[PDB]
Amino acid sequence: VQLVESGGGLVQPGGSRKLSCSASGFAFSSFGMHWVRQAPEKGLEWVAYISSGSGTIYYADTVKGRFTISRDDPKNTLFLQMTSLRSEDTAMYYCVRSIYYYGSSPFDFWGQGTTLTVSSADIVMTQATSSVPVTPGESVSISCRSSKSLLHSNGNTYLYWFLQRPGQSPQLLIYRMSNLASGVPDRFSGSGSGTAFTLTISRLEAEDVGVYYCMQHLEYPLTFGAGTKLEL
Amino acid sequence: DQLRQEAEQLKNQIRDARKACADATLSQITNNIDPVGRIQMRTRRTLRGHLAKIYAMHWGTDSRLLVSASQDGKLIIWDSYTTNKVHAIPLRSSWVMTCAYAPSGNYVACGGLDNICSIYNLKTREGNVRVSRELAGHTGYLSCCRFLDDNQIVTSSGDTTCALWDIETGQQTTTFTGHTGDVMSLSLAPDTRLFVSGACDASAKLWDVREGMCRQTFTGHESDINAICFFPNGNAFATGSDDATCRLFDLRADQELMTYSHDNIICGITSVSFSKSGRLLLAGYDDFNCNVWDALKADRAGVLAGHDNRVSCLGVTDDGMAVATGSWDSFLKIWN
Amino acid sequence: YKQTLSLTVLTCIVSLVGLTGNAVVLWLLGCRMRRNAFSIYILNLAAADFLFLSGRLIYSLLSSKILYPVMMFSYFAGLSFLSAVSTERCLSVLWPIWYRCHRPTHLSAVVCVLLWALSLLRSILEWMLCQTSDFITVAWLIFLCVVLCGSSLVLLIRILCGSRKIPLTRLYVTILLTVLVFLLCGLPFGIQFFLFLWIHVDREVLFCHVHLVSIFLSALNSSANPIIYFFVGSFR
Amino acid sequence: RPEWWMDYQKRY
Amino acid sequence: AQARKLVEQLKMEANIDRIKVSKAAADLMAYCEAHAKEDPLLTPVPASENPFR
Amino acid sequence: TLSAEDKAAVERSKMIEKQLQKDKQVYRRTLRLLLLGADNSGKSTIVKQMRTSGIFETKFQVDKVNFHMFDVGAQRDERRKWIQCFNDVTAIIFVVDSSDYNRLQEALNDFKSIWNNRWLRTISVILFLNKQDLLAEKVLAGKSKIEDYFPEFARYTTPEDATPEPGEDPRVTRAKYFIRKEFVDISTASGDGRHICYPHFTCSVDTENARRIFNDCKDIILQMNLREYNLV
Repeated sequence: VQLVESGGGLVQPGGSRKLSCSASGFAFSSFGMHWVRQAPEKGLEWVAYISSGSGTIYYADTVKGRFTISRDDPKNTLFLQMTSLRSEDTAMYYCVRSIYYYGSSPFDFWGQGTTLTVSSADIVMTQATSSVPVTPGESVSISCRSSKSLLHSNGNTYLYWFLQRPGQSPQLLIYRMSNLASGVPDRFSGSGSGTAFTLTISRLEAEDVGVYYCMQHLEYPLTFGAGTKLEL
Repeated sequence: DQLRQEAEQLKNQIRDARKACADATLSQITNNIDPVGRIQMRTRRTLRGHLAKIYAMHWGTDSRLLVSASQDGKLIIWDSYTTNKVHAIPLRSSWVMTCAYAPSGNYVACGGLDNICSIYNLKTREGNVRVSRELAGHTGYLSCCRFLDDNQIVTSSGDTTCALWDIETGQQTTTFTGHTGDVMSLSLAPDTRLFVSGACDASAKLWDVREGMCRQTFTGHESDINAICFFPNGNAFATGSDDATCRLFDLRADQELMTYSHDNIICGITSVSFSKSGRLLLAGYDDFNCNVWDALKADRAGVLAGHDNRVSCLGVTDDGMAVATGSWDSFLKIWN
Repeated sequence: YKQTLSLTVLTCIVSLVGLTGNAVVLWLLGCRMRRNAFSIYILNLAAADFLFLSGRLIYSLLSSKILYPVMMFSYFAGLSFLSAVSTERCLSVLWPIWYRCHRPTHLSAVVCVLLWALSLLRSILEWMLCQTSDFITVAWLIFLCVVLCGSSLVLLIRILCGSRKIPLTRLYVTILLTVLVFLLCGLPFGIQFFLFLWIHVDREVLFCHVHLVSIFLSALNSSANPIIYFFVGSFR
Repeated sequence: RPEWWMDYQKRY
Repeated sequence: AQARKLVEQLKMEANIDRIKVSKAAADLMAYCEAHAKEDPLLTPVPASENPFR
Repeated sequence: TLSAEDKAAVERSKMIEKQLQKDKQVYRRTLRLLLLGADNSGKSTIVKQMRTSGIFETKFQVDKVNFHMFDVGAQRDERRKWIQCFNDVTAIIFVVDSSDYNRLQEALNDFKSIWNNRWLRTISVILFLNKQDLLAEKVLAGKSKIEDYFPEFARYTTPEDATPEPGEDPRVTRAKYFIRKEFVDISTASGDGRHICYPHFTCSVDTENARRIFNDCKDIILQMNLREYNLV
């Protein structure tokens, strides 16, 4: 599984730029794709989504009309064309794969990202503490709150916990508030009451140092949290 | 030479022991219990994706995911609650006769006239289902396969022999060679220590998985046994045959305990399954229908009659909520 | 013309037999395969025939503003479905591989709904429409007749001439019975009603012999369609 | 509209 | 050649310990009675809990 | 009332359904044949010219129609069960070695069993009386006589409808027509109108066998259509 973003660079405001995402090592056609931008020293924010196939395209309100997301499956390449860029569009754009079926784990892989510098019904995700210094071996807990309950009538609580280590792309830790992602040690556990959720790292290690982001997948604006830092 | 008369004497003494065991009959003991009454199940779901006849289906242990195999060469993994098609696996060989969902849910087994048990990984990082392995070594068509673990799978074949395979190595860990006819169905015991296999020789043999030998043999049926299903506690099992009857055998008592037949039923049984409590014995028939028997009283508790062709496969969920029935009409119906 | 009207009763009698027959079909095929294309055409034909026979029965018992439009609409839908059944039979015999393998599995419906729409368009037009509508209609009835008869004739030419040896009396009987029932029981009502609506002919002969007999024949055709096309099959 | 139309003929 | 294997198999099958059919039937009845309440297909559950309705 | 991750699962199911319709087109367009025959029948040569492992698949085309022939090569000497998998198959190509009178009764019993199989009631049999050159050579040599195995041959005469266009010897015509009649007797004796047998006289090296199969399959499809329209 490899997602390599390209394009980006320095763009004068009001210009246009086509970010690309070459996908290898997995069935790209069967995966939905997201563009998720992270402004410098700021948290994650969902940009765009194109479902498996090409139906069900979505955009964040902040980019509707300006950004257009497409994909060429035969070449296994996702595309984000930007029309009239703004200073607020400066960010590292991450390519995220997400396959949706019963028991699946979407947002399970993020590309390395590409830097782009430019010369009210949404669910709000709140994280109690932006920073929590802690020592290895201790059991630490990170908190999240949702303005709207993420517990759906089908019994799923659409809360995702991602870990972004310094200088690295975010990695999925939990995908339905309780399901540990493949390749994630049992150290990480998720729980929640339907509107408040907690990610517990029982035996924190040096590899667990980073920013922990919460995300809601109840409604597609896919709002992230501000990000709770962990440092040692 | 003299071993033939020795076998005759041993068979006679086995029959004598079985008769000594027959101090009563289930029917006599079950007379006092209240009758299940008349059960009415309705078709909650209909699964319409298969191009051709469905020959096998297996429920996942989650009681929601379901794998079905069709002669169109295509395993379909269904979300039973939503009728969503989770996966559509194209098979290398279209003449699939069996399919099994691993208790972990990570794999599906299938196979058929191609004498291979194909193990498909449903949990690849690539996001597509791929052949984990092709267990070869059976010299006949694969009639039934059941996972005992993500690495251990027991299969029955037209070679009149069953085989426990180590999936990692792709080799038959052990072989079971007591049957004299095509083995059509096998059923694992709840504890996975034993399994029963029914063959075209009209006999069902209990097999010790570890030792690799036939503990007991049962021979009530007059015709080929197409379906076999353990009772929930694992101390008894039901067999369905071309004889148009089902039979409940007890391991401990080592003989037939009840026969489930009706004069109006002349077709052979294709599949059998128990309810969670084991009180209902559901059996599919070549008559495009299915009969729900009172396993303890032998009465016909009900009928599931929503299929336009032969009922090939039948399976009750682990939690006992619903029963799936696949058919040659290319559909699968969930009943509740 | 009061005895002659005795038919207004005979037609009513043959109406039910036909209404009951068409209901059976509707059901039976609402649960039957409805897979065999012939059966997505016989189901549509059964619906059209049922509704036409209901209109006819109410008209006979009428002895109102919605009776004629609905009755005609059903009449023409049923006739078009008979023509489509014939023209498919011919196509399934002429191109058996195409019919069994490459034929869209939807054309049944695409065709049944399209013919329903054609009948509805004709009925609405005639409601709105000096009036040559009637002569277009009559032309439409002649087109349905030539389509049905030509398809049946082409099918017979393919089978007979064909260097094949197979029981064929059933084929001849079914084809000729279908064509004859359509030609002498189905078409006459529409043809006479729309033709002699402008071709002046004696009132007595038209109403007594050319109109009531046509009505009874049309009801007979609608009633015999379920037997001719579905029931014979079942009780093969 | 012709004079000889008769009842049933006058469709509407 | 196979006569000896068949005879040995018969002998092994014959020496197994025996259990009365009455006891086996009683055990099956006891299991069904114990798990009767936990059988959705036997006693239909209220439609609220039924995931197929 | 579906979450975002359900709508996407429903879209995945819709894509699978589209792929399944694409597969249905091919499944319908392809005619499936079951090649049965004894070891001496010569069926292997037939399939070779037309062009453990439990079932062998051969593909060929005639007049843009696709044929998938299946030779069940590695199974026990018993078909009561696996033969049930081959219902609705467009036809059973049953190959018989005509030149071997010693096994001709065995081949007739096999053809009976196949023809009278309860699951093959609607399946037509294209009967290839293979190895006609060997049959003609054996009949002309005179060393062996069919009579020895089938006494009725002594009191059998060629029908007036026989058409030996190539100019074969009358004895060879009598023999081959007696064998064809032996098979057609079983064919007619029982199931009539639900399934037809299409006898053919073929040699080991015959280029017309594929054309024979195509014509017989066209007639089988025509018969299915006729039955669908109650014309037969």
